[PDB]
Amino acid sequence: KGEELFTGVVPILVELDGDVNGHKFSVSGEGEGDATYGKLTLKFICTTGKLPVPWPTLVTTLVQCFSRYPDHMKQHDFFKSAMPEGYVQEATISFKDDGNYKTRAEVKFEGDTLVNRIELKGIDFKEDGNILGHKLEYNYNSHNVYITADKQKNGIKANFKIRHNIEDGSVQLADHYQQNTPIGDGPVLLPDNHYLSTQSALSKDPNEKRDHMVLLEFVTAAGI
Ligand SMILES: [Mg+2]
Repeated sequence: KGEELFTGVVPILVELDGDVNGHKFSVSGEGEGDATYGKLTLKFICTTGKLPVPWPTLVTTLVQCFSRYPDHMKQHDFFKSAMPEGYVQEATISFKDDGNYKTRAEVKFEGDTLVNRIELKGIDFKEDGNILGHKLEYNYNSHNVYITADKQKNGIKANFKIRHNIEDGSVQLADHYQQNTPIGDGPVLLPDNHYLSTQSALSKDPNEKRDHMVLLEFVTAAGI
């Protein structure tokens, strides 16, 4: 039944409150998703001033229900199956040789809009490390998100490594460990092992003076 809510274009709202090494900030995002094509278009704004971390470090925190699941994999789409009541998504993002983010989000429908509400806490970042030193390029590599079922929580786990390009040609690794659990009492789809193939393009709105990020993303399920 939840997949029925995604056959057309769906408006998206994202609201994040963050604290990284005591630097407090908020981000508001608006856009739309079209799961038929695994396509997301979003604009995020830092509503509190300057973002204290690089925008690319927030991309995985800032709605995998818009993935394109091929018809032959439709029985493996947990994310849509949990809608409209939604799911809780928790992650730990470990930056190699640096600090970590812990996030908690609720993703659910509010009327006909898909909403992602997030709290992010970052600790033990190095002041002149790649994150607080803002040494990351404004770009995003393509990645696979590996999904496995968590039968005991009636949900799923996801594991992946993000490779963030550093301005000097090196790479900043970020290990991601995520868990999702449904909010409602109805049944959800528990998938076989598979992955999400993601591609993301970051840009700016040339008329915008606030600190912001324009994102175009494609997400396709595969491996089955
Ligand atoms: Mg390079």
